[PDB]
Order: sequence, then C-alpha cells, then structure tokens
Amino acid sequence: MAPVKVFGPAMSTNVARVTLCLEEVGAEYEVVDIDFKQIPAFQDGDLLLFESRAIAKYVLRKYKTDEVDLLREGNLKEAAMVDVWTEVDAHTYNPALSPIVYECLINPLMRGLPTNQTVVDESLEKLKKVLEVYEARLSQHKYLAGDFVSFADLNHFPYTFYFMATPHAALFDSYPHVKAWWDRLMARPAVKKIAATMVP
Amino acid sequence: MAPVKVFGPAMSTNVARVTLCLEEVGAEYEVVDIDFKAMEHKSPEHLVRNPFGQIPAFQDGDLLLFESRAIAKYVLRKYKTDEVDLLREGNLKEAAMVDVWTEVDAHTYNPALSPIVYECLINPLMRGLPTNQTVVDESLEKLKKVLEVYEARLSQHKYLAGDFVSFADLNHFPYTFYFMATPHAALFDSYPHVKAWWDRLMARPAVKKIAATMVPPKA
Amino acid sequence: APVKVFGPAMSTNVARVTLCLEEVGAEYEVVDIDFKAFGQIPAFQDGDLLLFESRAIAKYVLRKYKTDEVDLLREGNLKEAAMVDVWTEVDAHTYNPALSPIVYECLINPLMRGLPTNQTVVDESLEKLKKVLEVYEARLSQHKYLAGDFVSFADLNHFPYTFYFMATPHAALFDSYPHVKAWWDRLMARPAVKKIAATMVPP
Ligand code: NA
Ligand code: NA
Repeated sequence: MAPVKVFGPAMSTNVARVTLCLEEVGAEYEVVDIDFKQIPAFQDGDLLLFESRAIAKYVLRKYKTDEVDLLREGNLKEAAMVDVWTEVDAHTYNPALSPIVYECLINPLMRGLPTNQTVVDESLEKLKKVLEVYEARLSQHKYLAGDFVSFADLNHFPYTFYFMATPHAALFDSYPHVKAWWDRLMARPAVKKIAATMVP
Repeated sequence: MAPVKVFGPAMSTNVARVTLCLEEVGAEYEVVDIDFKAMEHKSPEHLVRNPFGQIPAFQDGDLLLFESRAIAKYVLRKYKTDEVDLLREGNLKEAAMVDVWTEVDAHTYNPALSPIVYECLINPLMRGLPTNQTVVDESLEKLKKVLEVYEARLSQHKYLAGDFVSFADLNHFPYTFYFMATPHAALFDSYPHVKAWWDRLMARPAVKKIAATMVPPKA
Repeated sequence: APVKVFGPAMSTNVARVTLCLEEVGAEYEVVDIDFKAFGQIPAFQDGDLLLFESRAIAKYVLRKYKTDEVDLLREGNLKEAAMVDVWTEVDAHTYNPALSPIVYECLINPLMRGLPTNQTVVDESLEKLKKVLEVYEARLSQHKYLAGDFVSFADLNHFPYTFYFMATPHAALFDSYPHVKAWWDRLMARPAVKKIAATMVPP
C-alpha cells in the first residue's frame, strides 16, 4: 500500500535518476512538481530523504527482488563493479559531460545567458578521453558493470539524455560500442517512460 | 483548365516531384506554400483524409490527393499526349522499364543519396543540427555501389528506362539536385555516364524552371 | 507459350508476382532457383523479354492480362488508379517497413539464417506497426478494400509479408483492429490467394 512521493522539478536530472530507479523496480510512486529555495525530496510514510544518489539506492534496496537487483549488494564482485562505475559517472564522466548540457541547454533556455564556447570545447576534449575508456569497457561487456544492467548504467541516463539534445549528440557515433550501449539503455521500457517526462 | 493546386513548401523534394511533372506536361497550376507537418494540431477532416500526413496535398477540382508519387503519376496520366507520354503505359515493355527504375530510385538510390542531403543541407540550415559525418561516410559508400550500376546502365542508354526520358528519370531529380549543391557533387565526376545523364536532365527547360523554385526562403 | 518465374516460391517477391498471375488467370511456371549464388529477387521471362523486380513485374502482368472482369490497376480511371497508387506506396514505404522486420526476426532469422529472434527489433517494429494499423483500421471501416469498393494491386501487395506475419507470435495483433482483420480474411478467402498461400510453406 501507499505509493512514495518525489518532490522536485520533474525534468531535473536529480528527479530523473530517482524516477528511473522507481520504474525499474516497479514501485508505485507519485511525482509532485515543486521548485525550492539536495534537489529531489523523497517521502516514504514518515521517512523523508534528500539527495539523488542516496534516494536511488534507497529505492533499489527497498524494492529489491531476486530478479530485479540493480545494486547486487549480495555478490561482492558484481557490487564492486556497480560501485566503481557509479564513481566513474560521478567524478569522471559527468564532470566532463554535464557542463556541455548546462552551457548548450540550461544557460540559454532556463537561466538565460549565452553559450560559452571555451568551456564547451574544453568539456568536449575531456569527454572524448572519457569515451575512449568507455569504448573499451563496453567492447568487453554489454553494460558498465558486466553483462547485466545496474545502477551504474542507470546513473548515466539523465545527463546523457540531455546531452543527446545538444548539437553534439553525434559524438557518440564516433564510439560504436558506447553508442550501442546507449541504444541498449534507450530501449529499456523503464528508460523511455522517464525519457518522456523530459525535453525542455 | 481550372488550375490545379499543389499544397506544400516548394523547397520540399515531394513538392518538387509533383511540380516538375506538372511543368513537363505543360499543365496550369499554382503552388500554395504551407507546412501542414509543422502544425501539430489538425481538423478531423485532415486526419481522416490524410492520416499518414503524405506530402504534398493536391487539389484537382473536387478531388483531393496526397503522396507525391501517386500525385505525380496522376498528373502524368491526366495530361498525357502523344508527344509527352512519360509513363508509357501503352507500351508494356517500355512501361516495365519506367516502373523498374522508379523502384530503384524509391528503394535503392534515394535511400543511399538522401541521408547526405539531410546531413549536409536540410539539417545545418533548417534545423541547425551539424552534419553527422558518420552518417555521411556510410551513405557515400552505399551510394558509390549504386552509381556503378547507373554508370553501366547509362552507358547503354541516354535515360534510365531506355532511349527516352520518363517518370523514372524525373523521380531522381529533386533529391539529386540538393545532393549536387553539397561538396559531394564531385562524386559524380567518377561516373561520367551518370554525370552526362544528370547534365541532360539539368538542361531541360522544365527542370531549370523547378530548380529555380528550390531555394530556401528569406523572411 | 506460358511465362516463367525464376526464384524460390516461398520468397515474398516471388509470391507478389505469382499472386498477380493467379488473379489474372495466366498460365505460367515457377522455376525454383536462388539466383544470388541490384540482384532483384524474381526473374521473369515472357519469351523475348526478361524482367526483374517484383513490383515492376506484377504491374506488367496485371497490365498484359487486363480484362473487364480483372482490372487490378484501374489505369483507365484516373481517380481509382490514384487510390491504387497511394496505397501501393503506403505498403512500400509505411506498412512493409513496420511489419517486415517482425517476419524477419521471428521467422526468417531463426528458421533459415539460424539466428535467434532479436526482441528489441520486434518491440520497436511492433510500436511502429500499431500506429500504421490504426490508420488502416480507419480506412477499412470506410471501404472493403484499400483503394475503395474493389480489390486492387494495392491489396495484393500486402499479402506476402502479412501472410508470414500471421505465422509469428504476433499474428493476434490484428484482432485488435477488427476492420483490418475483416479485410485480411476477405483476402485470405480469395482463390488465387489460397493457391499462393499453399506454395509459401517450405520444408
Ligand atoms: Na515506391
Ligand atoms: Na522507404
């Protein structure tokens, strides 16, 4: 009984990370669009949580099944692969890619101001070195942590999806194994539901 | 001849297919510039009458048509005479060659050439997107193979269906014209019987007339 | 002097050609041979003349054997011929691109090529096919056949690939579209269609 509730700009990457996870576990949830003064807020009965990645993990743990276990916290080695590539997103991939989408989308559209090209070109060069590594990893496996989708892959969706709305979306075609992995994600039923809540 | 009406943007390849056919049969017509696709919301009449959103729309008195190839053929049939018979439906053998090379355009040539037009022109102009060069290279390699067959065919005949211009050749003009406006025009130089055929088509008065109409707007 | 069709009889492009020959009551013989050992799949020989490409051949057949009882192209009636033409184009560029990859994924790849069914291609094609069938449902509630109140080349073109779609796990999708199923059963009750359907079951 009782769905959970996610309070936040229902197009933010922060909310998306959480909603994507809820969909993958089949949790009934409600999104209440609100902008505030940790971007997403989360209520489960009396319990109230903030912060994207912490709420995602709470969700994946709470609705974890033998069949849908996206953290693999019971298999040490699989959980280490989930964890390392979640860290790669947070400290290597996203810092190179998220400025591209903040400059090319949110700076003109939302927080109206011109697109800074020095930062975009620098982020593109760093992203290119990131994707080189991704290209090798995803030649060995279909997903980041191995041959099973996981939190690590899901963590990549929200910002990449907006990157795929910049004039640079085609950069991934220069890396056919990453492209295919991206395409593998975009076809998951749960991803396209969340993808439909986005696009400025 | 109560002038027939074509509805769509004249820059569009599907509009150009139809107006080239009208020009070649000498028919009176006018082109009403309007982009129904850009209109997300429609009347119940439109969606019942054109549920697939075929382009252009064509009006001949009380008759309403969509889909450029069907319209083009309607126009070639309606205004056909002994001196301009672009379908040859009288000659079973000639009609078969018109049909054959119309299909090659539809399923072999246009699929290889048209992505280059979108990547190199329609995208970095009317949508702002840069040119996906991975798409361009794959398409050029596909197109080179196609053009080897056309090269051979047009060394035996001046036109695709034989030794007479037909619907088959007219079908190739709209996308190829845009292709020839890109830096990739140079590719035809390696297929001298294809280039000579292209030049023969570009020299036709009806084609020069429709080519003039394929310029982007202004304001 | 019967005409000759060269290709595998189970092929969709052979079936397109032989359905037309059946409907026009022409005498012909099929010569099984896989000529790829453009490469248009059926080869067709009418004594002096030799054609390729199944749609050009089908129209040649319908043209040559044209009678008043059997006029499957309606070229003497500009308006009827335009409806034949539009719905032949919908097949070629809208209907067949949505439906044929299901036939290939569920049927051709496992059985002939020896490759399992890619469910991602199937699901994506199913989503496309559903939107197409919505429009066909609307069209076939207004008319018994795609071009109007008469069977035409346009209906004949849909037979080969749809026949194979009906052998996939997704055949039942057509029940969700009652006017289309009603149209499909009308085609399946035609005698010429019954004959060609029997030729499309290889060992
Ligand atoms: Na066609
Ligand atoms: Na097509």
